[PDB]
Order: sequence, then structure tokens, then C-alpha cells
Amino acid sequence: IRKQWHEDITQDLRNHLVHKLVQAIRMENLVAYARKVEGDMYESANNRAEYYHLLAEKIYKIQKECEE
Repeated sequence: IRKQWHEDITQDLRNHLVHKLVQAIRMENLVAYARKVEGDMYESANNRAEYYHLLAEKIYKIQKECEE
């Protein structure tokens, strides 16, 4: 389902952020995983700032379990 704020974000931006996510992780599987991750926050978020936070907060918690 499409929300109002989704109009702000282009597919070129989504593809850019998905591939920033793949960098934070045959290659098709990992990219498929990131599209699933990014897609979930895209639909779940209520605005762009929250959308960017869900991203930011996800790389932060990806880069913490790997630390320990």
C-alpha cells in the first residue's frame, strides 16, 4: 500500500540505499535479503525521517552483534 510520503523517495534512491545495505552484510541472495529489509521499513515508516532512522538504526545493530 502506497503512502503520501512515498512520493518523495524515488526508486533510484531505494536502490542506492539497498546497496548501501548489501555493503553492511550468490550475491543475488544477499541483495534479495536487503530488498526485503529495506522494503519492510519503507512500508512500515510513516515519514522519511523515520525511514532514514530505521535504516541507520539497522546498520548500527548489524555492526554491534558482529562486534561481539
